[PDB]
Amino acid sequence: IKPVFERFSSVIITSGTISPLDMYPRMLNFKTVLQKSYAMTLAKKSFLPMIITKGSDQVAISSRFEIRNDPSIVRNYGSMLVEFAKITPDGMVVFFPSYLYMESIVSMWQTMGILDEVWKHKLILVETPDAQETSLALETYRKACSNGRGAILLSVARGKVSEGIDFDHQYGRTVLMIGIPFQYTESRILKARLEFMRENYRIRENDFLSFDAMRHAAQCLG
Amino acid sequence: KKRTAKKNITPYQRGIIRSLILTLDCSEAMLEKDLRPNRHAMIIQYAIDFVHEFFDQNPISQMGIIIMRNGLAQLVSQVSGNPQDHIDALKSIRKQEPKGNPSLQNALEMARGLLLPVPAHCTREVLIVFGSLSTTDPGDIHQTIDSLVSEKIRVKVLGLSAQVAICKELCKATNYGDESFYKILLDETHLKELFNEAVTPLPVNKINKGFTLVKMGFPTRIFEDTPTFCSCHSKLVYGGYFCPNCHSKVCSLPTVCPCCDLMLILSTHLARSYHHLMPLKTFAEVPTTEKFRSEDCFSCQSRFPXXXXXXXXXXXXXSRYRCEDCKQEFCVDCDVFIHEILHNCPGCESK
Amino acid sequence: PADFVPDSVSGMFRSHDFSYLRLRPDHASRPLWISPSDGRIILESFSPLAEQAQDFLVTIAEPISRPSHIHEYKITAYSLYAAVSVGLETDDIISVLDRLSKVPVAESIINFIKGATISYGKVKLVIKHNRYFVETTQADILQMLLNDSVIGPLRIDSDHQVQPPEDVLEREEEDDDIDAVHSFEIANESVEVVKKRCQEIDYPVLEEYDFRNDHRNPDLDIDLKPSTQIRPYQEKSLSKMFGNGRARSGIIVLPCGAGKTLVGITAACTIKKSVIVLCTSSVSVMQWRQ
Ligand SMILES: [Zn+2]
Ligand SMILES: [Zn+2]
Ligand SMILES: [Zn+2]
Ligand SMILES: [Zn+2]
Repeated sequence: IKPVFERFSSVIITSGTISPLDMYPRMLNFKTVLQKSYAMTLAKKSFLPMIITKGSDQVAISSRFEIRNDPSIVRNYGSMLVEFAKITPDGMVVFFPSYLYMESIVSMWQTMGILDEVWKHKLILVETPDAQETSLALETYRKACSNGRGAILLSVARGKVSEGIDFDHQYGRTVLMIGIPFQYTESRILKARLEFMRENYRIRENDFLSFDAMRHAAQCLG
Repeated sequence: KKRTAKKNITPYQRGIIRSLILTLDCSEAMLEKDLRPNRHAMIIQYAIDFVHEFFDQNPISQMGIIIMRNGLAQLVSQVSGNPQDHIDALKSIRKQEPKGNPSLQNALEMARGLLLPVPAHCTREVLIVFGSLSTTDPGDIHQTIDSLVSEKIRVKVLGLSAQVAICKELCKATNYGDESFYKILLDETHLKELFNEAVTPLPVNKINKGFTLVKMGFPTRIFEDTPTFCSCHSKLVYGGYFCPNCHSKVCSLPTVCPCCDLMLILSTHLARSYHHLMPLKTFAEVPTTEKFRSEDCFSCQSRFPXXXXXXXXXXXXXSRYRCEDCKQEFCVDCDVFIHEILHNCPGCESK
Repeated sequence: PADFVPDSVSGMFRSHDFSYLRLRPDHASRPLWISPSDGRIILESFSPLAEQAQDFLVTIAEPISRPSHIHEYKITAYSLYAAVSVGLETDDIISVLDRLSKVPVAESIINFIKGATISYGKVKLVIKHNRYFVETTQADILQMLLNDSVIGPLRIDSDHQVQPPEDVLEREEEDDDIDAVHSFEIANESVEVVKKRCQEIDYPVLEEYDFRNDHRNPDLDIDLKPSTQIRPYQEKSLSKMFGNGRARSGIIVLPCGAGKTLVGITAACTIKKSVIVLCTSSVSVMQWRQ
C-alpha cells in the first residue's frame, strides 16, 4: 500500500466493519485525519447479537477445540442449529470457522437425525468449493428465501460467500457463528508473518489473531 | 397522550356487497402450544365470533369455509349467506384435530374457482389465517397469484406471530399493490381485534369499475301457521315469506328467492351499509385547560369531568371527548359508545 | 461420634405466636408474606417475582406447598446447605424476601438464610496443583488441614503438583474447599480418615468439586455414543452435574428403575477417562448390566 500511499493524497477507508480503525495505520504504515465511526441511532432495537457460550447442558462451546467431533459439542451444536431452523423465518445463514470444520461436522450430522428434521422445515443448501454449484446453491437460497419454504445457507467464515454476497430482509434473518474463525489450524506461515507482526510492529500473537478472528466475525454479521 | 386516528381516506365506497370466504388451518402446527388450548382450538373460537360479526355488518354477503389438513385444503361450509351452516360446520371441525401441512397452493386454487360465480357487483374476497411456517404447493403459486390477481380477488391474510414474505407478497399482490393485508398478531386480543376488523368492507383506493344497477324485490311474512308450508324447504313452516316476483312461500331469510331468483331483503341490511358508507367524524378529545364546557356529558349526563385543580389529577386530562360537527361534549364512555354501536352522533342529530 | 444433624436437620422452624409475632410490616406492601414463625412462605398470585421467588425458596428451603393461589414454605438443612451451596446472596435473598415477603423476615429465619448463604460449610480445605490438600483459603482452614490426621498426616509434604494434584488430589479430594491457596499435596490413599477426622471434630468445610481434576490419564476404551436411553430428568440432572462446560459428578439422588446408571455412563463417557461402576451386590451388577 506504500506506493499508493506514496502516490495518492486524498483517500478514504470505509467499511461497515472496520475495527479497530487503528490496526490499519499500524500495519499499513500511513497517516489518517478523521478516523471517525458512527453509531446506529435507532428508534428501535432491530437486531440481536447473542453470546451462546453454553448449551442446554450449560456447556461452553467452540470450534477451537478441534476441527473435529466431540459428541457433546457436536450434538450441542446440532441442537442449536435444529432449533434455530425451527424459529427463524425464511433466510438464515451460518458461518463455520473453516470448511474442513464444516465438512467433518456436517457429514456426521447426516449420520445423526439432525439433518432430516431441518429437511422437514426448510431447504438446506451447502457451500461447495466449485462455485457454479455454490452459485446454483446461493440463488436457490435467495429464491427460496423470497419463496415460501425456508432456505438455509451454510458457509465458511473465510469462504467466498462472505466476501461480496448480501443477505437482505428475506435472504438473511438469523446469522449464526459457530465458534470463532481461526487459522492456526494450519502451519506456521501465520506465525512467521505474526513474528514479523511481532518484531516489525508491536503486535502480539493473540491480539493479532483475535483482531483477524473478530475482523471476519464482524465482516459476517453485518 | 392519545391513541386515535388522523384521517380516513375511504368513506366514499365500501364493498357493501361481499363474498368473503374464510379458510382455516387444521394442520399439525395448530397443535403447538402458544395459544391457550392451542393454536387450533382458540383460533376456532374467534373465527366463530368473527362469523357472527361478519354477517351482522355485511349480511348481504356470503361466506364459505375451508380447512387446511395434510397438505390438502378441504371445503367445510359452502359460500352461503346462512351463517348457521358455517357455524355448525365450524362446531364439528374443532372436534377433529389439525393435521398435516398447509398446502397453500391447494387452498388458493379452490378459493379462486369458488368465487367465479360471484358476480361483478358482489366482491370476491379471501381471508387466510395462516399459522404454520411451511407449505406444500401442487403447482406454481405465482401462476396462481397471477391467476388470483387476474380474477379481481383481493387477499388479506393474518399470519401468526411471524412474517412470511410470500403472504406479504400475496396480500401485496392481490390487494392492488397496496400491501396492508398481512397484518399479524402478537396476541389473542390482537387476534381478537384481528378478527373483528375483518368484518367491515375493505376499501383502500377503489378503481373505477362497472357500477351496476341491481334489481331486486322484498319479501313479506306469511300469517297462516296451520298452513305451515314452504317452497324453499318443502316442510311445514308455520309461516314464511313470499318473494315479490316468484310468489312462493320462503322461510325467514335475507336469502334470495328460490322460485324467481331475486335477492330478498326487507329494509334492515342496507342501513348497515349507510353507516358503513358514510360514517361520522371522531369525537375530538377536548384540551384540558381550554374546554370550559358543561361539567357533564351530552349523550349521557356524566357529572364526572374533573375535580377542579388537583396538581396532577387536573393537569392530566379533562374527560370531554367531543364530536366535531355537533361540537357537543361526550364522556369517553358515550364518546366510545357513540362511536361503538349507534354512529348516530347525539349532538349532530339534534339541531 | 460421627453424626451430623445439619444434613438431616430438615423438618423444623414452623412455630410462631400471635402476641410476640407481629403482622409483617411488608404485609401491607409485600408480594409474599413470609410467615417466619410458621416457617411458611406463601407465594401468592400477587408476587411479580414469583418465579424468581419460587427458585430462591427451592434452593435455601423446600417449598412444601405449590398451590395455584399461593405456595408453601418448609425448612431443609440440606436445602439450607444446598441453598448455601446454591450460592445466592444470603442478604440479597432475605431482602427480596423481606420486600416481597409481606410477613417480615423472621429473626430466626433471617439468621438461618444468612447462615445458609455463608455457613453450610466455612471450612478452608485448600488445594494445590489442581487437587485437594490440607490447607485453607481461610486460616481456620489451614489449621484444620495441617492438624488433620488424614488431611495433614495423609498429606504429602509437597505443596502441589500438576500431576500429583491432578492424579492424587489422602484419596481423591475432588471435593475440597477453595483451592489456589496455601496447602500441600495429599497422598493417593485414604480420604476416609480425612473425612473421618473432620467427622470427629465437626469441620463444616465450604466444599467444591473440581471436575477436570477429573482428568486421570490418556483416554480409556470408552465409546462416546449417546445411544443409551435419554429422557428429560436425567439430562438436566446431567446439566446440573455437567454444570458449566464440563462433567462434574455431584450427588444426584436417583431411583433404581428409572434409568439411574444412564447419567453415570454419560458422565463416564463425557470425561473420556477411566471410570468404575459400583452397584449394590454382584448379582445385581449382572442384572443391571443385563
Ligand atoms: Zn323454507
Ligand atoms: Zn320470488
Ligand atoms: Zn356520556
Ligand atoms: Zn357530533
